[PDB]
Amino acid sequence: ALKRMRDLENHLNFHIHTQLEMMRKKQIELIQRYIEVWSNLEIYQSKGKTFTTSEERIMKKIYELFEEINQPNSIKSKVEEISNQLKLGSMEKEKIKYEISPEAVEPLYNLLKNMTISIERITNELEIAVKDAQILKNELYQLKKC
Amino acid sequence: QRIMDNSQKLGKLMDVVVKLNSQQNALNQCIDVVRDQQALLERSLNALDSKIKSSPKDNETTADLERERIYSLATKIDDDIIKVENKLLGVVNKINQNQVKDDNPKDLNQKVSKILNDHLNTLQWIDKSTNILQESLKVIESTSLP
Amino acid sequence: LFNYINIISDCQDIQILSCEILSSLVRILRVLESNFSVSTLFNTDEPFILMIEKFSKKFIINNNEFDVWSLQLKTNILRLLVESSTNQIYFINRLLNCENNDSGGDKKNKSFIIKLLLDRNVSINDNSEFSLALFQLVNNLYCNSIYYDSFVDQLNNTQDFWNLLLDMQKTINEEEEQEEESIINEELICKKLKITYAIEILSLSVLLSSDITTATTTVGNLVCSTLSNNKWNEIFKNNKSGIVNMINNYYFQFIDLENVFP
Amino acid sequence: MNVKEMDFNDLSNKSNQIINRISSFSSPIGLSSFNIERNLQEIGDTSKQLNDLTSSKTPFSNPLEPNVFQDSKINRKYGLDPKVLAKNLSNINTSSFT
Amino acid sequence: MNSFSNYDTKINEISIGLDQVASVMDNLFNNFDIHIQSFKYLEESLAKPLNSVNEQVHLLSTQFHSPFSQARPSKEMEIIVDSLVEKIDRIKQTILCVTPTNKSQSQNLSFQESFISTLQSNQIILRNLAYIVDNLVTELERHKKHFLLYKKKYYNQNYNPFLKQ
Repeated sequence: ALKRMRDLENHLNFHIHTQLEMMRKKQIELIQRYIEVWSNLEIYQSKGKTFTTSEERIMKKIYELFEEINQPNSIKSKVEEISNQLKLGSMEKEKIKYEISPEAVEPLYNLLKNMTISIERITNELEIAVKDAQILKNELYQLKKC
Repeated sequence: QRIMDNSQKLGKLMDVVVKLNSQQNALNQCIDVVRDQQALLERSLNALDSKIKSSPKDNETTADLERERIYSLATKIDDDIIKVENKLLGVVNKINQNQVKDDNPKDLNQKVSKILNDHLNTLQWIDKSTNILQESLKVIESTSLP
Repeated sequence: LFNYINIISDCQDIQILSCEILSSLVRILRVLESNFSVSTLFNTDEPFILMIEKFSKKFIINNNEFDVWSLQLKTNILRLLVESSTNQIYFINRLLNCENNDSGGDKKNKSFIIKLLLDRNVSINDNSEFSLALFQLVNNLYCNSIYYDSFVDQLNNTQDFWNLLLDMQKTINEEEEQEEESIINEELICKKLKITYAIEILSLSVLLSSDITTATTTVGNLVCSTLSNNKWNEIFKNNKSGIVNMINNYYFQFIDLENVFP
Repeated sequence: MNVKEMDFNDLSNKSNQIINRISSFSSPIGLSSFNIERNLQEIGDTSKQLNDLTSSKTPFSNPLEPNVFQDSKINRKYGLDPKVLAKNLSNINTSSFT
Repeated sequence: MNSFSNYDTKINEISIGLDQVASVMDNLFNNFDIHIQSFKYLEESLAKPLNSVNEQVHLLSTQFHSPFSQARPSKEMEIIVDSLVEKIDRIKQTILCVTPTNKSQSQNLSFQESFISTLQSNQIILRNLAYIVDNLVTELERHKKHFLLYKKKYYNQNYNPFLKQ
């Protein structure tokens, strides 16, 4: 029994996880191409026409969100600083190490353990609360539509 | 008695091995459904693309040139976002390795620091999820009923 | 200034002046490290950091461009490195590609200061500045804790660094029968400085040679076989008085000032 | 005695399983489900920032209004007995470390 | 009588074996269901693009010129640009969680005092968030009951969408 559970533990932790990351990547490969085909759709359905004030208001927003990514002080630039701070060891701070007294190990174990058991409950209830709230928000939106 | 106690314990665990076989069949069906939804979105994108890329380029206008220029800028934004996400994930996954470099499954400093970091990132998620719940409350409360 | 150093293959005064401007900026910053954070000033900018990576990949790898550069450019690039190797640890970490976070091509990179000690197209007499500044840069990196084992293992395993020391020990003993009167003083000070840094370095490499307490079955094979059991034994078995000569000549004859200055 | 061996393996296994569940309800795509391993000063700084922030999201009543029924609900619900918590904390002083 | 043997070692060893089979089994449900939720989010994430691409594939198959021309840009292009904003602000909020903060006031404390202050602060945050969650869940539990009473009054709907799995 102990062996068969370790056989299935290794199936979840390696085989199923390798299928999950491959499906996560194919989701990105389909989302980038959902945008490819919808930009190409909107050009095709707008072709041979003037703009609208809403096409201007959204084309301005497409330019605003291009520049914040591409300017000298951009999101790209600031990720490239951190890429280089990390390469340099600007974030590998020195690892001081201690004897925690054998008098304090039982107090510390039970303090951290009571925090884990409290966090466990708060996460169990808040996970449900966000689900019940979005279910109520979905139901109310269709009730405001009949 | 102690052999009969351990025998009932093994039996009641084997009755729950039948439930682990249930979770494996549920997990298998999620892996079937996500695969064949991805292979269906793929197939409908190819069935939309093929309609756009069979129209004439005859009578494009100056508005259609600026429009093809800006709706392709939106496609460039998603691909540049994904380059930044992969590079910043390539920073986080190194910072995590850098703190874990001293891996010693007999230390206490490594384990106490990780249990407190797992607590910290969980408490940051609990705050973020209370904000998402409270802002969802406002949108329930402003969704007045007839 | 690094564009002017990398691109201007031609008006070499501009490459020299750029190294001197950088050296004076480094000198000003080192007097103001109570206020200016020099690491952040070299963290932000990947155009600049790809320029240090262009300059390092040019200088570290390509000896064929190095012997197109004049000794005056080579010396003032070494002066910039001697200045920044005092306090500006992060700038040097980049300029050497000392950064880490089977395929072994990487071991070519961190070897370049050990090329500069051993690439005998260049001499260690024929200019005092270049050769003194190289021994100062090597001394600074050997005295700095963050570079220590990562530089000192590469020096210890390089048999020809120990051959350089066993050649400069001839330069002393083969000059000391041949030159009387005029000029000598400033090169004699530069020779005594090169020797002083080499003896500090020797003291530290001899300290580290033994504290790997676990390696009981392998150290006694390595130390007996990389160095030939001829070469190191022949010094101390021919010159059986060798430490008594080292004390009475190479220490005390250098110290006895009332002979050296009247 | 029997010791119930106070293993920080099983405590780390369960702090990490809470995160591995959280990162299945955060999006499994993009910068949504990552976590950062911080060192102990950064854990203290981020803890202070989250303490100073969350204390201004709790409408704590005037300290002369310590609502005994909410106190009795919340600390039983989540397990936050201050008499157990403060007793465990009071054995963790500076002379508990070398 | 003098050929009797003890066996309590073996009966302890089997108990401890069955305690390890239980611990591995509890972890096996957590690892099963973490994967099941991770694949549910991929099914739910596909469902929107899957629908909207499939409607434009159909409109462009009846050859139907809608006389009310679809408004320009289309509402899924509005949503695509806001989907770029939400990724952009996820990157901003990641940068601000990875950049090393300028030297905190905690450089005026020892490792020992800052560790005790971290245990105190985590215990205070845990109390603060426990109150915020207990309040927000109590009030979500008002709104859910108003909604069920509204559906039960005007629509006679005794169905409840908050029935758990």
